[PDB]
Amino acid sequence: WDWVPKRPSVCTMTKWQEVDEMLRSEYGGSFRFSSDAISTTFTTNLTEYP
Amino acid sequence: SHQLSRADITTVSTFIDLNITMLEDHEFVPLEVYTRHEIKDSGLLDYTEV
Repeated sequence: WDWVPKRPSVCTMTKWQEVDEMLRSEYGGSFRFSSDAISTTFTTNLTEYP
Repeated sequence: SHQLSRADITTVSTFIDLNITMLEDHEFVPLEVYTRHEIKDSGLLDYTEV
């Protein structure tokens, strides 16, 4: 097989959705990311994920 | 003295403004984190295919 470097060839996450309009709001010490396009709301900690 | 158009007199509002808007018709698209296909492909081997 043709060898490729591991770091740029694998991807333990997969691009699942591309949201044009993802509103982000802060409430209750958490971030709500709401997309009307896919009708989906996610909740995250206020801190960025390294 | 003379006749006057209504708009010529400032009007004070005796009505309480209750603004009620309907909820937007919202369409829920088929959204799946993993399709039955992705899930079938997630298997490292398929006995059927093999």
